[PDB]
Amino acid sequence: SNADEVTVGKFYATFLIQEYFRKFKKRKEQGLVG
Amino acid sequence: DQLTEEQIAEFKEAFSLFDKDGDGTITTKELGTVMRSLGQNPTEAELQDMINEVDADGNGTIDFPEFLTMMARKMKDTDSEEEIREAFRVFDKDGNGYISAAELRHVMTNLGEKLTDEEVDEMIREADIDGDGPVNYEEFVQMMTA
Ligand SMILES: [Ca+2]
Ligand SMILES: [Ca+2]
Ligand SMILES: [Ca+2]
Ligand SMILES: [Ca+2]
Ligand SMILES: [Ca+2]
Repeated sequence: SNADEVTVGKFYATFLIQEYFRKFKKRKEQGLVG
Repeated sequence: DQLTEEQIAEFKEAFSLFDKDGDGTITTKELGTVMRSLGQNPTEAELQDMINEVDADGNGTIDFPEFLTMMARKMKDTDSEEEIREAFRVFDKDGNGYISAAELRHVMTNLGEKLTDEEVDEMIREADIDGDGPVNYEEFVQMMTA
């Protein structure tokens, strides 16, 4: 298989996606006191 | 170079997505389950190849030190185009070259992000530079770039 050549890209992609959501949620919530 | 506790926490959270049973190692079985939930259909050979690429001690699974070594090394690369392309493909599961609100919602729910419906609309809108509705690849690249 040649899947080894895109393996790092696929694991890093899910980090990029989780970060995309995290940064959005952080911007939304910042400063709120419940 | 620096690897802060926050950066490690982000990489641990990425690890935890694939570590479905929470036992501290990623198996081929877990890898394939997650990849199918993300809209892909890799073969057994492709999954084992991916495990083997990261499994530095060769015991057949990926532990977090192995995962962290791989992710920290990729972080040092100044070019992220391949990773952004792969991230686009996760969202664009029907392969038509744009991300719809439904596709973003699907990834959101699979990652347990707990966005409100209005928040889903907002993420799509804020990425939709040309205003035609969905997020195309160029728009996705511009948003994901550092
Ligand atoms: Ca291979
Ligand atoms: Ca596991
Ligand atoms: Ca190992
Ligand atoms: Ca699509
Ligand atoms: Ca658009």
